Amino acid sequence: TDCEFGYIYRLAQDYLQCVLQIPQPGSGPSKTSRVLQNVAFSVQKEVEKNLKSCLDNVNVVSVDTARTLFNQVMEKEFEDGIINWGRIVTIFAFEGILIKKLLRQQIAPDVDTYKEISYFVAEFIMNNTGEWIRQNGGWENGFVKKFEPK
Amino acid sequence: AELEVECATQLRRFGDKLNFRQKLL
Repeated sequence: TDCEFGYIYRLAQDYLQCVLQIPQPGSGPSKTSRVLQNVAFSVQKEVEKNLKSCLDNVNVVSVDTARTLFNQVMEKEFEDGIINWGRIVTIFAFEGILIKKLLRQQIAPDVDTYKEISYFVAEFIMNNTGEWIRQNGGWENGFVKKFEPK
Repeated sequence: AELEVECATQLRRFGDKLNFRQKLL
């Protein structure tokens, strides 16, 4: 009921809906999601401006380019074998950056794309950090405890 | 490429800065 693909997919999907400013009822986002949307967006804003020039030099023209780019970037970022909550937060930030570029550059505009982004984001998080996340208290006893308002 | 490296390296540094920054046990 946490640490599972479904839960992580819902987190990744919530963050994209927030970035894109589309409403998703279902009785509202979890406390975890609310805390994450806040801190991830804070990182996205800073990373966007610092990485501005570099990003102008890539055209995210499709979901496949987004996936490949995401995988290549995430692989280099985590190649040192280190994992922590700060780093996991940046995965969402970069997810947000990607969807924005895709909204502006996607050749065949698809209104479900953010569902497929959320998918491979959760896929990467699952396969590469799932065990670490578990051993560190999961989302509600790890991430939330660390990042919630004091 | 240097763009995926430039991206990954910057995300990593931000990630680590945000991490040690948060709680400070």
